[PDB]
Order: sequence, then structure tokens, then C-alpha cells
Amino acid sequence: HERNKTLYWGGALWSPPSNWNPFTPWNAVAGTIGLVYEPLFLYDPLNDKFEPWLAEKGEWVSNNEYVLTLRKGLRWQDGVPLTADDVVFTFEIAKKYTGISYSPVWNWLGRIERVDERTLKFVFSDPRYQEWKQMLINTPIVPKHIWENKTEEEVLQAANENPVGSGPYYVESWADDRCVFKKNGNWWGIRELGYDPKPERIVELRVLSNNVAVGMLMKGELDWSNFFLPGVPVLKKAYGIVTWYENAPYMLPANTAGIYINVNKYPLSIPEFRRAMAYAINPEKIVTRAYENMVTAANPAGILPLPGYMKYYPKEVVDKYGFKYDPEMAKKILDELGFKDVNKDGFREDPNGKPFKLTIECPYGWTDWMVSIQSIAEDLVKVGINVEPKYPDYSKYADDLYGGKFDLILNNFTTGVSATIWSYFNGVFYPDAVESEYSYSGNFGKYANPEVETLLDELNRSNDDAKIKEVVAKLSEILLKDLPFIPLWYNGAWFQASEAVWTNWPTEKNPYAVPIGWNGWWQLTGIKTLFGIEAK
Ligand SMILES: [Cl-]
Ligand code: NA
Repeated sequence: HERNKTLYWGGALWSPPSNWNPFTPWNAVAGTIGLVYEPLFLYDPLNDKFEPWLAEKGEWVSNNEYVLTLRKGLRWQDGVPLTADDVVFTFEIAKKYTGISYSPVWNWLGRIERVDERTLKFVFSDPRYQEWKQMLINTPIVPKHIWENKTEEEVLQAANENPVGSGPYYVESWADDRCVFKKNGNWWGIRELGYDPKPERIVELRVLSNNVAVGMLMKGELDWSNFFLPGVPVLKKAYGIVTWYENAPYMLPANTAGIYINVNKYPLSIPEFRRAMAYAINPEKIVTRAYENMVTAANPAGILPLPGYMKYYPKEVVDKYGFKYDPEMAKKILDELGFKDVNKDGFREDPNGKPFKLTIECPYGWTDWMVSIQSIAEDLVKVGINVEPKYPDYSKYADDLYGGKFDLILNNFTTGVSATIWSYFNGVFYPDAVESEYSYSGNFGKYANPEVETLLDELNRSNDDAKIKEVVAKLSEILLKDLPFIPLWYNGAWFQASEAVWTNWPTEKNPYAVPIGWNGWWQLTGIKTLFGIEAK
């Protein structure tokens, strides 16, 4: 592999490459969706615009009808035409096979009509405009001719080695420590979009230690890093490394990191106690100690600071109902609630005099989160709440998170950048969590509020900015008053690059793509990174 034609990339491969199944992207090699399999649209979160990808055009032609026109001349990597039949298949297979992740689409999509050879009309029983935006960017189109013979379990359990997609790269080889993608010189995007991927190969590397990753970046052996790497601010200063911003906070935001609270456990069940905890926490201590100013603290509502979300920011609500670091306020609230240190041991007991302690947890070995929860636990101890950090192995953390068996838990899985603010509120408030044993979609502390469910549905079912702004204000007001989740900071969209070989990376001063190749991000313009870089 000629060095100046090969891009070495790390930050998303954490186990030996073994799965490339577009139906299970959470288990697939990162890039499966983006490099190999493609969506109808991209969403540009920097400019708050959709970009027709496989689709030439898509629009709502009535309240419950969405007309999609596919581009002409699309082909699968095996030379078979990609047509509207493959799109129909991609949706209808999930009607048949309910174990497919997006099978619930059929609860609100009624039918798909064939308008002409490349045009489909989606006829909705319940037009969920916000949720539809997420379908448009996150559902990969798959080839009927490859998947149509399979049973449900064959579909869901397939490793899908040598995946046949439509995208700009295919898998050439793999090993325990890498997946090698090779440029598809026939990619339809070259002729149809005028986009030409620059690397002939992309080598996706698994790197076992942060010392090796940072060392490789310094030596120009790793071109593109989506790893969290401590010390980047000093290394930039001393040695030179590309980041999105020249100064703090260095990185774009990826999601809202915060504390989910078990609202069904006394005294966490008292909304004012939750508010006291929020006043007690100093997010700037996390920004400095855990992240060396590579993140920013969140606004109290936790709304990501990107244009598609901020055009709905409820400033008057936040001004009135927000919180901030103020330990004296925290103590005042606790005193009013009757949580006083009667045993004289430095910890407040409950108003009946009964001692209690709480845990806060994050996964073992996730060092930045460990520092962060240690910092949180200290701040809470400082206002007399007995909190101890715990660091369960990942599988126990995940059982605690999804099962709801925690007191306080640090998480950011459902609050990522997306094509709609609805996904943030849904990830914080996910009403069905209250009724299921396990929730994977948010509201892990199982907060129940009928007004929230009504409002989230009104948000989903609106396509009107004025109404959306109103709904977002009411949702934010409830989040701030009841705090089942306490937003703390925006975790970074970690990006560093070496210019040893490749240059012209996207940055704040040349912001032509979001340079993140984690799963979910190719469709947020990560793919466009590959059209702009150039080899020295
Ligand atoms: Cl549903
Ligand atoms: Na006490």
C-alpha cells in the first residue's frame, strides 16, 4: 500500500473486525454505514441542511405524503442496478421481520406506492416529521438481490463478510487489528455527484493504548484520529497537530453528557433534591481536570450548540428556571427539604434522621468519565450528600443503565448530534422506559410524566418552526424543573490529524465536513472528509 495513497484512521475499532451487517450497525465495523452502505440523505449539522445522497429529491407533498425521487444510474458494487425496488425492499423487509431495528416504522407508515420507475410515495398513518428525518439519514439501503432469500435470523445473525454495498469503498481485507477499505472506482457518486474519494485505501486500525495512538499521530503513522487523547492542547502548542478549533475548546461537540437519576428511589424521587444536586456540581472542574478544556460546559437545558437546535433555544425559560453552580443554593434547598446532619458525621440524613448514601457510576477504564464522576462525587460530598463513585465493568454498567438499577449514572448514548432536536428530548425523556424492564433508548431512570409524552408527540408531529419553538420551551421548562437528567457538558467529537501525508483537513477555518468516522457520523457529513483531503 503506497503510503501517499493510503489513509490510516483510528478511533472506532475496539474489537477484532468480524461483522459488516447493515441491519446491526451497532456491532458492525465502523464505516459499514457510510463507506459501504449508504442512506437516502446526509444531514449537515454545521449548516442545518439536508443533502440528497442516493435520493435526488424528497419532500412532503401533503400532510401525510412524502415523495422520494431516487437519482438515476445508481449501482451496487457487484454491478447490479440499485433501484427504487431496493428502497421498497429495505422498508418492507422490516414489516415482515419485526426483529429489525426500524420495524416500528410500520406503526406510523401506512404503505409505499410506486409512482414511476424511480419515484416512491410514502403514505403515512401518523406523520412523525421529526422521526422521519432520522429515518432518512440513518436507514441504509440494502440490495434485494442479496438479502431477499434469507430468514429473519439469517438476516440478523449474518456476519456479512465481503459486504456488497453501493458506497465509495469496499472491504479488501481484514485482520484482528484492522479493516482495509479499497476505493470503488465505479462509485456512482463520482459521475452523479462530482465527488471523488481521494485515498485509494482506508486502513481502519485498532489501537490498544492511548500512548500508542498519540505516538503514532506524532510520528505521522496515524493520519486521522477520532480517539480521545489526553494532552492534545499541549501537544498542539509544542509539536503541531490538526484539530477543528485552533484554541479551546479544540473539538466540535458530539453529545450531551449528564447524570441520569433513578427517580423511583428515595430521596432521588424529590425533584427539589435533584435540583440541589444540580446546583452543587461545578462543571468547570470537569472541563479542566478531566478534559483539559477540550469540552465546554452545557447550558442548563443540555441543548447542543448547533444551528438546527439553537434556532429553538428557549432563552426566557432557561433564564427563569435554569440552574448553575452555586453550592450555597444547594445547601439552602437541602435545609428547606429537612436533610440535615443530625448524627454530626458530616453527611446529611433524611428528614426522619435516617442515613443514606448514593452511588454514581461509569464504566471501568473509561478514565475521563472516572475523573468526571470523582469530581461530581466530591462536589456532592461538599454539600453533605454521601456519594461514592463506582466503576463497574462495562457489562455491569450496561445492565445497570438499561435495567434502571442505579442511583446516579453518567451517560451520553442517546443525546448525540442528529437531524432533529426531538431525538435529544426523546433520549432524555423516552416514555416507554417506564413500562419496560430494559430501556435502550433513554430515560434510563424511568421518569414518568404524561405532559412530557404529550409534548414529545406534538414535537414529533410538527413541521412548523413556530410550534416547534413553543413545544421545545415547554419541554425544557419541565426538564429544568424536574431534572430526571442533569446536563453537564458536551462530550467532544474527538478529532485530531497529522499532516505528515494528508493535508487540507476540515477545520473551523475550512469547515467543509465533520471529520468523524464513528458509526452514525458518516451520514452527518463525515463522508465528505474524504473528498477534500489531499496527499502531499
Ligand atoms: Cl412506534
Ligand atoms: Na450526619
